[PDB]
Amino acid sequence: AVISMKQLLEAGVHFGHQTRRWNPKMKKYIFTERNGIYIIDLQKTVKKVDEAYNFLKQVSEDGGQVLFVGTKKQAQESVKSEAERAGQFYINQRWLGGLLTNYKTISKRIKRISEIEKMEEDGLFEVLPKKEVVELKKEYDRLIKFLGGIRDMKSMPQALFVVDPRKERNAIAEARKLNIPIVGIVDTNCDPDEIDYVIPANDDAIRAVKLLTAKMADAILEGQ
RNA sequence: CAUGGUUGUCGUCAGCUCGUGUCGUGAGAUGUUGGGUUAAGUCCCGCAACGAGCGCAACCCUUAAGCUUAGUUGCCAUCA
Repeated sequence: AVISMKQLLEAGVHFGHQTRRWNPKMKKYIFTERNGIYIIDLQKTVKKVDEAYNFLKQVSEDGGQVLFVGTKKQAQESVKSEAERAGQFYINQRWLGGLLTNYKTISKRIKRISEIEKMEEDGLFEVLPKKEVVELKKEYDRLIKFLGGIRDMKSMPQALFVVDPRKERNAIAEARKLNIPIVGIVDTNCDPDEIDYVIPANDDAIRAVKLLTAKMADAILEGQ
């Protein structure tokens, strides 16, 4: 559950953002400033972390899944790797506006993937007009790009893991509309009230994203 | 100038809309905007939009060249 402090300042977790870009609601979680950068208090960080850790093992033991998001490029592979580690579902590309609120139309497109995998094996990708061969292939690749990691999600996820709340604000709006708890990693200049389980950690360092989402992946691993 | 049916017209112009979702107290908006491109909301990239339908293509006829079948009532090369 707890992460050693040195594992954080080695991962750049203490790093925040410039004083220029600062949300004054982070003043509770900020510990002084270095080189004009608001250094997050690692103690507070760890504390908050080991509390979304117990909530997440609760979700995995109940049977719920966590929708990993983090379309940000620095979080892209970190989200993908640790979600499949836990058998959860991840988002790595453009968050489809209304994939949770408008699941009615998204459900057909999600099942379209498994449907598109079907015509290949039932033989109508073998008999096809020349342009339709690539046309239906193009429809596949678009869908794999977005609904690649959530193709097995059937209903609304019982939990959602946001890497950067400010970046993927479109996802948080859907979650709050359907009462979906969010575990989020806030660096600075982010709203700590738009999410419920707050991780005060750096959001740009490549290893910092990996280290915290792995512990959150460890949370599910100790629940299933 | 009660109408069915049929027709011109803008104009073969490329637009016209819908479902679910989202924003807006509301009329309304989005998608149908932006970066390019096309004869074409034609197509791509992105984007609170995700998908559709009537539209535009294509599909259908004729034409332009070729190959099989066919030899009359078509044709006339090898020959009289």
